[PDB]
Amino acid sequence: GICPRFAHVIENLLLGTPSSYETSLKEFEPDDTMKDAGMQMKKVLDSLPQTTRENIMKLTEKIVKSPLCM
Amino acid sequence: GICPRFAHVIENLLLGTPSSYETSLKEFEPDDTMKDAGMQMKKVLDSLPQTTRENIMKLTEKIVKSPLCM
Repeated sequence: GICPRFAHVIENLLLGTPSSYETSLKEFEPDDTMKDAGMQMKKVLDSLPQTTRENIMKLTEKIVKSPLCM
Repeated sequence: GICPRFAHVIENLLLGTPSSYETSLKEFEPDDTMKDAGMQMKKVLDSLPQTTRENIMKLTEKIVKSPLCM
């Protein structure tokens, strides 16, 4: 379906704090550039309403649990 | 590593047009709400510089190809 650590990453991206996202990322030993790019992503996603991020999470689960991703 | 269709989705999200992202999504038969949420995501990611999106893509590949996602 989906790499468990990756899912954690996405969960923290959409619904968690920059803090927890940050910890999540460090597992993968990103370089400073990739880490910076990822925080730029977080900052902008955080502009979206809560409801919107919940629906993106729900959307993400529907993709990863599709017959198409089996 | 990663569901091939999902990866396509992400690729189109970060580096493609709203158009191609849109086609990509439809595979998964998203409802109108999930589709709307996903387009709201696209619109905001599109605010980020090209370079930034390239690095997020590179970051994404590093995650999916980690020993941790084996």
